[PDB]
Amino acid sequence: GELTDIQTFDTSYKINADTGEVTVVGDNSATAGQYASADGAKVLVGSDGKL
Amino acid sequence: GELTDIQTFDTSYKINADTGEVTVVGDNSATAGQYASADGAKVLVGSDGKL
Repeated sequence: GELTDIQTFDTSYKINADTGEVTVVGDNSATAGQYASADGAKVLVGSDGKL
Repeated sequence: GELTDIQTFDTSYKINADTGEVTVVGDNSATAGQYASADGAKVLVGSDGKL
């Protein structure tokens, strides 16, 4: 019954197995950047949130 | 009028020109905490650029 080519996100369905977003951590500061299409947007951990 | 043979320690006159100070880069803090003997002195950059 498992859809091989169809996955479900935390919200709905999509054909992506994993988002796999990449976050780069600044060495000189505790700030962690966003290494993706957002391209450096600051990442923060929310209440009961992964990132 | 300077001497290369005999140097002076931060608080004393030591012949050993190099001390090999050991600092640890505090992960998630981005602060080079001291490691050698001060053990967490929280090194700051001096006015001449040295640690």
